[PDB]
Amino acid sequence: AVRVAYAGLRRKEAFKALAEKLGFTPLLFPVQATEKVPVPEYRDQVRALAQGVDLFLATTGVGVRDLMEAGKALGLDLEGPLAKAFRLARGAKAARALKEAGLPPHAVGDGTSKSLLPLLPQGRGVAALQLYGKPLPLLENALAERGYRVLPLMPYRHLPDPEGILRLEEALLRGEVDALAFVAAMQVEFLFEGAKDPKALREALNTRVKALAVGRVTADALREWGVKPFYVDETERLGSMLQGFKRALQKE
Repeated sequence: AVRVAYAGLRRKEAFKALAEKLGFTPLLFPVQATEKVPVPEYRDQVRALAQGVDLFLATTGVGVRDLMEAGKALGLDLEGPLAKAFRLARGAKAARALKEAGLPPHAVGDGTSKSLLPLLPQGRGVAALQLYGKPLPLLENALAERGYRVLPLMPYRHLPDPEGILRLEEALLRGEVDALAFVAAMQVEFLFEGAKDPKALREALNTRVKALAVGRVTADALREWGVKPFYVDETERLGSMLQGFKRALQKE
């Protein structure tokens, strides 16, 4: 049976069930560690937001939801100041969470920091930036250039799982795995940044292990590291990505 590894974390259980039903041997090799940040750890930043900001930049849907809950837990009104700020969403997920919160974004990117550059206004003051654990220097440096002071708001953190990355690297180089699926660009970055031998990892994912990407942003992450994904899903259901891959595999 074709061996398909999964680099995701939150849906590993559904991946396994689906892969098994489709005749694949599933292997779960998460590359990230994620945790909710305790509200008091960043109460200082929420309180600043509550003082009012000129711009609010959301990167994820979960981030927007966690932030509004942090406001309720601290007894702070965030809806008022957020309503007056110019609001930007990096992608569709952050945009929908803002819309659900009754604070629809004024502009939305395509899921990447680069798409937000032409949407960042020249202005002045304070720009609250909702993050999720990984640095976003292109965006953070752009906001400074546009003249804003950045107010970081990190409701939860996604971090690499160093041991998990080294275990997945070993598996890939062992010739154990036929394909590896990534569901987020950060998982591609986590693997390549954490690999002991990234060059040998690129060769592996280009010559013997087929890289599968769920979403164009995850696909472009692989391309940025010199790997052309074998299959790129654009629906975001795993059952669809797996079958799409099944078909493409045979079509060789």
